[PDB]
Amino acid sequence: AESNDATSICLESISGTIKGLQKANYVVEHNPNLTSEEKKHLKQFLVYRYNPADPHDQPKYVSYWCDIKKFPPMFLDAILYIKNELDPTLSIRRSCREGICGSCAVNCDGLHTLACISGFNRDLSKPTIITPLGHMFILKDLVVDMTNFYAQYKMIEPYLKRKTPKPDANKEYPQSPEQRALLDGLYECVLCAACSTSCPSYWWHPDRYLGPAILQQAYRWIVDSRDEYTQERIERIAEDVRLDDCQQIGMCSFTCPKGLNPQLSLKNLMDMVKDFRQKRIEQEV
Amino acid sequence: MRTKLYNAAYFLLNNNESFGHSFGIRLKIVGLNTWIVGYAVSRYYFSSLRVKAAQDERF
Amino acid sequence: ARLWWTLDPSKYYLKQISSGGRNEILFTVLGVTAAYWYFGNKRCEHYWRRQIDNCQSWSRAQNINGNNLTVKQY
Amino acid sequence: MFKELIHIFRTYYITFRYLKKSNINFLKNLSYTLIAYYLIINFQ
Amino acid sequence: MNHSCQKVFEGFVSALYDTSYFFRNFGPFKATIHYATYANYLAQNWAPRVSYIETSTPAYTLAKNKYAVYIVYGLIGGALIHNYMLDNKAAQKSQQYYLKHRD
Amino acid sequence: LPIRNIQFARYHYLAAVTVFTYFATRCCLLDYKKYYPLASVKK
Amino acid sequence: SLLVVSGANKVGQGIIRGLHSSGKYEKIVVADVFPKYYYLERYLRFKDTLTQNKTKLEEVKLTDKTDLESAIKKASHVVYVTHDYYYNVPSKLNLIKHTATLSRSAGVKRLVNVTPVENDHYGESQAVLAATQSENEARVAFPGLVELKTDLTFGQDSTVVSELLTRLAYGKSIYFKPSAHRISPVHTLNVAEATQRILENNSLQNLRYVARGTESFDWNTIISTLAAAIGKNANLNQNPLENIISPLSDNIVSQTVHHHHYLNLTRFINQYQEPKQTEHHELTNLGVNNLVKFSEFYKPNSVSTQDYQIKTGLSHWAHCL
Amino acid sequence: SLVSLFKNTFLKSRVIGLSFQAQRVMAQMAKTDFENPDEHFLLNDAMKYNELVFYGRLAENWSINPELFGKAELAKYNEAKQTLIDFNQYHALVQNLHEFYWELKTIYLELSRGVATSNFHNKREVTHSIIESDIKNSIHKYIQLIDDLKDYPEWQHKVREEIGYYAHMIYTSVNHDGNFPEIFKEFNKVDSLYYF
Ligand SMILES: CCCCCCCCCCCCCCCCCC(=O)OC[C@H](COP(=O)([O-])OCC(O)COP(=O)([O-])OC[C@@H](COC(=O)CCCCCCCCCCCCCCCCC)OC(=O)CCCCCCCCCCCCCCCCC)OC(=O)CCCCCCCCCCCCCCCCC
Ligand SMILES: CCCCCCCCCCCCCCCCCC(=O)OC[C@H](COP(=O)([O-])OCC(O)COP(=O)([O-])OC[C@@H](COC(=O)CCCCCCCCCCCCCCCCC)OC(=O)CCCCCCCCCCCCCCCCC)OC(=O)CCCCCCCCCCCCCCCCC
Ligand SMILES: CCCCCCCCCCCCCCCCCC(=O)OC[C@H](COP(=O)([O-])OCC(O)COP(=O)([O-])OC[C@@H](COC(=O)CCCCCCCCCCCCCCCCC)OC(=O)CCCCCCCCCCCCCCCCC)OC(=O)CCCCCCCCCCCCCCCCC
Ligand SMILES: CCCCCCCCCCCCCCCCCC(=O)OC[C@H](COP(=O)([O-])OCC(O)COP(=O)([O-])OC[C@@H](COC(=O)CCCCCCCCCCCCCCCCC)OC(=O)CCCCCCCCCCCCCCCCC)OC(=O)CCCCCCCCCCCCCCCCC
Ligand SMILES: CCCCCCCCCCCCCCCCCC(=O)OC[C@H](COP(=O)([O-])OCC(O)COP(=O)([O-])OC[C@@H](COC(=O)CCCCCCCCCCCCCCCCC)OC(=O)CCCCCCCCCCCCCCCCC)OC(=O)CCCCCCCCCCCCCCCCC
Ligand SMILES: CCCCCCCCCCCCCCCCCC(=O)OC[C@H](COP(=O)(O)OCCN)OC(=O)CCCCCCCCCCCCCCCCC
Ligand code: HEC
Ligand code: SF4
Ligand code: F3S
Ligand code: FES
Ligand SMILES: [Ca+2]
Repeated sequence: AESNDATSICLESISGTIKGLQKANYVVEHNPNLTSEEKKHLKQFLVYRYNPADPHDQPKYVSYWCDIKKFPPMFLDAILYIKNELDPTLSIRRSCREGICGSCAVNCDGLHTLACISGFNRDLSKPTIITPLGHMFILKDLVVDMTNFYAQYKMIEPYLKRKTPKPDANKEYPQSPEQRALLDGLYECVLCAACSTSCPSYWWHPDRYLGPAILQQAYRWIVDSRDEYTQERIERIAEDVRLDDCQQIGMCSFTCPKGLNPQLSLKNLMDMVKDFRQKRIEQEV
Repeated sequence: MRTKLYNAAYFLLNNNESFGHSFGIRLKIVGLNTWIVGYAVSRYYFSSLRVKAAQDERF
Repeated sequence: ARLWWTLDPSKYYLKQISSGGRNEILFTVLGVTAAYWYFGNKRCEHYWRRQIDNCQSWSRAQNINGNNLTVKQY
Repeated sequence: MFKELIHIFRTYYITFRYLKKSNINFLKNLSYTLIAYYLIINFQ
Repeated sequence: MNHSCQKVFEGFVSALYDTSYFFRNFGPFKATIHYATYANYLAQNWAPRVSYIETSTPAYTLAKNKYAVYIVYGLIGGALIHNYMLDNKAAQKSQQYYLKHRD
Repeated sequence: LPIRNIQFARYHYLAAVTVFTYFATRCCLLDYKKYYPLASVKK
Repeated sequence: SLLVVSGANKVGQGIIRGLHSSGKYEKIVVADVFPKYYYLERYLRFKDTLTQNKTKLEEVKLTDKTDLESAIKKASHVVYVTHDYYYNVPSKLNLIKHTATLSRSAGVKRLVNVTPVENDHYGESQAVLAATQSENEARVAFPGLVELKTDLTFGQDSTVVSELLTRLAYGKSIYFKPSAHRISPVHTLNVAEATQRILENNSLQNLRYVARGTESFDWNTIISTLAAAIGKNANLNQNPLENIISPLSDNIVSQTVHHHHYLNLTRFINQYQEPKQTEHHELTNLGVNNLVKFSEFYKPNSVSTQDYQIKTGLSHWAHCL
Repeated sequence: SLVSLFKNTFLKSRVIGLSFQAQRVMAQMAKTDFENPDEHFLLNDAMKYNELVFYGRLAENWSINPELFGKAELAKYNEAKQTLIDFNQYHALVQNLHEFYWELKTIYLELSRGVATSNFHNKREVTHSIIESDIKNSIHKYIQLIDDLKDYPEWQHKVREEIGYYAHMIYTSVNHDGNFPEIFKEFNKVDSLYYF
């Protein structure tokens, strides 16, 4: 048995918003039994914690005071020190430890980046805040739901398609060093989604607009000389706002920890789409 | 089913020069168009007003 | 941000008809004829007018009920 | 121009996502008709 | 919502959907909508125009399609100027007539 | 590719925008009732 | 299979008939722009005048280069036949170059270009040289291309001859400004036979041919012969409207008054010049030695007006529909 | 019969002319997604789309006068009429799929408005029963549709890629507790694995 709850829900929503604004950045000390003298020698990490599986848990910062002279100087090292030594219930993805897998992408103190190859402010006064990627649903602690990112990646058909049979089948698709260097700086993406989680167009329209990373992959498969579905890929990415929604903010190239330039790739894709639209009229006549 | 939630990125990203540079242009254009439309609406509104009446007048 | 302002026509509306260019002269003829008629009527009404004010221009007033309008000195 | 206004409203307003491209086109046609009527009538 | 209000709401939305569907798909109404949609398309996407894409070699393009703009401008300008001249002539005629009639 | 009378189209669109804005905003036909208190008088 | 590019034309219709009545060619596909429904209806109602055989017949509309390329890809032999339309159509020159290029792209066993003079657009500067340069460019794009330039065609599969016969039968006046160069009519049947030989023989180290029908005629002589055959009298330059407007000109009024095909007809009559060049080989080298004599074909009273009737009244405007 | 002549000529011209284009229009409609299948025709180029939509009804309904038709001409007209009827049915099918897609997108939009950051006034922690029932029935209908398209692999693949996208997003919008196992029982079989 249930009844209409528009009024109760509305009042609760407004009141909760006001209170949260009053009590934003809620913080709970991991170990309150710390003399303020000791905290002079220890740096403070504010780690976002949230366990939606537990019905009684709510998001909150947890404060950990750690001696930075016990582990190497990287965000992942500090996170794992906290997990192993202080609280082993902390959750985070980590495979490669050398910035290759791209699993550890998190909001390392105000900037999306891989936690394994990013240092942290050594100063003991300013606190460090570690939170998950911004606009991604949070599963537990620093683990977000990147499923939609992969689903979008699947829609670009990232596999070499060729319309012309190989002449002899005992050779390799010819490609000069120039047609290979055309891909240099473009195939190194590790699909970390750090850039795409920083693109405002991706904030507003996660589904209709592919991220900067996926569009960069489409560009990689387009510029590749061995594939023959150039126009087909261009047309496929030209639908609705799969690409048109990009506003050339340029944050994608700024955040990329690998040093890639997805902004330039998207710009080239836009130019190619414009030329495709024009010459669909100019050529066929 | 407890709906999932997320932390809006713009609430937790250090302010950057790219955001500023691009949103500056967007806000310039937004301001231009809003100013034009609001001026039109203001002229319409003020012209819609009634004429001053006498003191303590009914009808 | 991306630049988008331009005065150029859009290709979506730039098509021609099969038999040649769009029906421009045919519609302009109609427009000119309609303008001629409208402005001729307006000019004829406007210029040939005078205001004659004399006793014969006044008639007895009446209500919406048709009766003669008279208001008491209440 | 009109296209840009519609694009901004779609990208910023979640509710406006409900409208199809067909409804947007109908609004476009009505707006063009009203603009033509406005231009013509103001000179009458 | 309350299951009684749920029944009421489901019935109401079903009635709205049925009414809309009937009105749209009724024979005469369907024909009217179907014809008016195409009329609107013709008006919007095939309105008279002066600029259009030229896909024909100069040998395969009529003269009308090279001087249509000039003909249109001539027609419109001539109409405006002739109306102005007619207005002036009518002003003079009215002035003279009412002057010769009295004072 | 060639567009017949493209320049005419550009100028027509510009004129249409200008006229519509002029009539909608009445930018040129302001109101001066607000300035009357701040004006001198003759006669 | 065969693709006949721009086959709706009367000459194209004759070639298509010749190829269809000779078996082989399990499928013949005719591709044309079909500007107005009148031309499509004309072709279809011709399609009734065909003895049924194994060969299947289909139509394709060349709305854009995509259609042309798709049709060529599904073909083994190609026969291009200039065009029949002037104004608001792609071209008579770009079309042949595109055909040759696409044919080379998707390997084609045989490509034959039939280029009747009567169909060339004579409403442009240096029309004859323009056509020659178009043919040269097309050959450059497809070296294996075979060329067959016909010189005025008669029979019920002709454009100029049929037009003149209709005009004479109905008594329509003819704006006549003949050129000095002699003419050599060729029955379209012989043209179809030559096309068959070109498509079948293969090898064929000689890749330039011309269709030229022995007997030479002046333009006045041709009109006299046609008038005698039809049973009417020529009405040359008998229309004051033609004299005033001079359909040889391309001003606004001239184009918007006379039919475009009639304009091209009179311009062709005025600008005609012999097509044969030193590089062409006559059809006698293809084995077609019994050409139909023009004079013997059009004997007096051998043409009946009823074969050229047209809708006269408002029904005629149904063509414009 | 002059009026009959003009009516038949108009019908022949329009129908035959459009029949040569039906292939292109139908292919373009297939190429786009189901959110706005006529998007290309509304935004980029109306390749005789509205003409086909209008003249399909005329081909179905308006009568014919064979005595005004030839033999090959009449055969061609019948072929073109059949092509236009095929286009009518194809458009109806695409419209049905598009409306189902918009049903799923409506459900997703309600969820998104629920979890929007600006939604300071209508924030709900626990999904209510009505939307849960709507999700369950929508997924049931989607599974039935996928089954009904077993003979058309391309259509089945397109329906998955297009419509099931928002089913997957709905899947991601909620936690795996409460009635979640039952609501997404059918979705968990194959579709859930596809969207990973
Ligand atoms: C958060 C709370 C906020 C509360 C705010 C409350 C505000 C209350 C306002 C009350 C009404 C004021 C009206 C003023 C009218 C002025 C004109 C005038 O005198 O006309 C005479 C008027 C006749 O008008 P008119 O002549 O026909 O036409 C007037 C037109 O404006 C045309 O006249 P014009 O041709 O002379 O026009 C001049 C020209 C001038 O234009 C220009 O040239 C522009 C120049 C701009 C220069 C600005 C410089 C700023 C410098 C910035 C520097 C930054 C540096 C940063 C550095 C950073 C580091 C590097 O155009 C304009 O003025 C532009 C106006 C259009 C506005 C467009 C925008 C609209 C939307 C946005 C609104 C604001 C939203 C704010 C939200 C904030 C949220 C936090 O008749 C009178 O005598 C009326 C006098 C006014 C009183 C009217 C009372 C009406 C009462 C109604 C009942 C309800 C009242 C409710 C009140 C509620 C209170 C809380
Ligand atoms: C003037 C006063 C009277 C007005 C009466 C209006 C009555 C309208 C009733 C409509 C009823 C439903 C119609 C359904 C469609 C049936 C016909 C059809 O399918 O089309 C056949 C035929 C061919 O269609 P199609 O084969 O599909 O061709 C299109 C394809 O894309 C294939 O294209 P293609 O490349 O193969 O080329 C084919 C070409 C073939 O087209 C033609 O051959 C037609 C060329 C034009 C006419 C040529 C003949 C001229 C002489 C006529 C003489 C008539 C005498 C009558 C005597 C009566 C005596 C009792 O098609 C076109 O180019 C289409 C032209 C469309 C023109 C649209 C004009 C829109 C603007 C109108 C207002 C302008 C105001 C400007 C003011 C500005 C001031 C600054 O098209 C037409 O019949 C065109 C009709 C266009 C106008 C209809 C709508 C008018 C609405 C006016 C606004 C009124 C608003 C009032 C407020 C609202 C509440 C009342
Ligand atoms: C005087 C002449 C007459 C004037 C009035 C003329 C009215 C004409 C008819 C207007 C019809 C409007 C409704 C139809 C449009 C579509 C609505 C829609 O999407 O429906 C569903 C959508 C609700 O979606 P939902 O799923 O419930 O929301 C969750 C979604 O995530 C939400 O997703 P979303 O992105 O779709 O939601 C955004 C939503 C916005 O809705 C929201 O989500 C939140 C709305 C409330 C926001 C309140 C402020 C929050 C704090 C911001 C900071 C403020 C600081 C102020 C102090 C500064 C101090 C320095 O945006 C809209 O509502 C779009 C249209 C907004 C503009 C048109 C309406 C203007 C109304 C102005 C008067 C309002 C009443 C008087 C207020 C003042 C009394 C003293 O909207 C509604 O149903 C509500 C409609 C708006 C109600 C009024 C709220 C206040 C708005 C104030 C705007 C002021 C602008 C400045 C110029 C004002 C000049 C007058
Ligand atoms: C139930 C049915 C369904 C209902 C649905 C609901 C909505 C209603 C739908 C109703 C259907 C009609 C709707 C209206 C048409 C909409 C068109 C549209 O949206 O097109 C967008 C579309 C936008 O395309 P775009 O890519 O953005 O490019 C636009 C640019 O502007 C590019 O433009 P452009 O460059 O191509 O130019 C266009 C062209 C268009 O203009 C024309 O060609 C047309 C001309 C006027 C023809 C008017 C014919 C009117 C006939 C009326 C007959 C009576 C009707 C009575 C009916 C009664 C009921 C039966 O402009 C010109 O020709 C420029 C002429 C400039 C003349 C300058 C003069 C110079 C004088 C000096 C000479 C030189 C002196 C030298 C001295 C030197 C001294 C030193 O527009 C176009 O492309 C077409 C051009 C614009 C046409 C506008 C026509 C508006 C008509 C409104 C009629 C309202 C009637 C209301 C009646 C109410 C009765 C109760
Ligand atoms: C207040 C101002 C008002 C005016 C301004 C309005 C402005 C706003 C726009 C309004 C738009 C919406 C209009 C209302 C919707 C009307 C829907 C409708 O008709 O429902 C029928 C429709 C039934 O038809 P259906 O289901 O489509 O057809 C199957 C049936 O079994 C029947 O099968 P069937 O084969 O036995 O009969 C087929 C045919 C009757 O068949 C015939 O007898 C032949 C009809 C003519 C065929 C076309 C021949 C064209 C020949 C060339 C002409 C050239 C002219 C000069 C120009 C040359 C250079 C271009 O009957 C119809 O379906 C008539 C439909 C309307 C005319 C369609 C023809 C369009 C083209 C010709 C007119 C426009 C000029 C084009 C010129 C250019 C052409 C290239 O549904 C209804 O029965 C609904 C009834 C209740 C609603 C109201 C009914 C009103 C009836 C008005 C009749 C008007 C007749 C024409 C008068 C012309 C006077 C000059
Ligand atoms: C940016 C996005 C949004 C953009 C929106 C754009 C909107 C465009 C609108 C276009 C149309 C404009 C119409 C203008 C009508 C103005 C009417 C008005 O209020 O005028 C003022 C009027 C008094 O004027 P007057 O009688 O002339 O006296 C002065 C003469 N010298 O005042 C009066 O007479 C006072 C009484 C009438 C007004 C009553 C208003 C009631 C409002 C109820 C609000 C309810 C909701 C509350 C929500 C909060 C709840 C906590
Ligand atoms: C629409 C364009 C028109 C209109 C308004 C007229 N005619 Fe013509 N006509 C038209 C076509 C498409 C053709 C076919 C030409 C061909 O064989 O390729 C014709 C043909 C004729 C003919 C026979 C051929 C000829 O004489 O050139 C005659 C005769 C003829 N047309 C006469 C004619 C008359 C008297 C008209 C009244 C103004 C007329 N036509 C209008 C198309 C169209
Ligand atoms: S685009 Fe940049 S940030 Fe995104 S995955 Fe590739 S390298 Fe990493
Ligand atoms: S950060 Fe964002 S919108 Fe475009 S170019 Fe870079 S993606
Ligand atoms: S931990 Fe290996 S790349 Fe992040
Ligand atoms: Ca490529």
